[PDB]
Amino acid sequence: SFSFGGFTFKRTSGSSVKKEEEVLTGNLQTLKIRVHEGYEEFTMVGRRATAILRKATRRLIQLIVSGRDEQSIAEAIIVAMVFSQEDCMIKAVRGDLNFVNRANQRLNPMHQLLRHFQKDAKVLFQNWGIESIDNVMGMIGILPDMTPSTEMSLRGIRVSKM
Ligand SMILES: O=C(O)[C@H]1[C@H]2CC[C@H](CC2)[C@@H]1Nc1nc(-c2c[nH]c3ncc(F)cc23)ncc1F
Ligand SMILES: [Br-]
Ligand SMILES: [Br-]
Repeated sequence: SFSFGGFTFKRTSGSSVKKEEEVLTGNLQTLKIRVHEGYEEFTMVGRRATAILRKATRRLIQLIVSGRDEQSIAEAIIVAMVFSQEDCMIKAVRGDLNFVNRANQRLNPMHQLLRHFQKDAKVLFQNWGIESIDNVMGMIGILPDMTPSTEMSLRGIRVSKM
């Protein structure tokens, strides 16, 4: 078990190895991240949302989420998008150079990224991508404005209807 973003993560299948990599954020800062390489599935358990996250190397494959309300679901989706380590999430960082502003505090870069997007996820959601969805009974899309859609969704994301 490990906690991230206030969700308890448990790997339910697969495996990964860690490759240290320097990535360039949207505001041109460098982070040294432990990139997980391989196919994995995780459960995410929160107080107000639960999800199943299937991913590969720097790629969200599927996120199925259920939650108390749109804000709780969005909270789970932000964490999953950061945890994915996707390039479009890295490139969505904007604003003050506040990863650079911290030198000898030697903070965890994945925690820095999540804390950044917890301030304002609009650019993260607008740059993630949307796709057309199959009509799966009990499941619905969620758009970048966090409204439901039966026809389109944020890429790889589906909501299991309360
Ligand atoms: O510093 C780390 O590497 C920590 C922080 C940032 C993400 C996880 C939770 C906090 C990470 N811890 C763990 N990650 C992982 C892990 C497996 N696949 C992953 N893919 C992406 C990722 F991002 C983390 C992981 N497994 C065990 C862990 F214990
Ligand atoms: Br890291
Ligand atoms: Br469209």
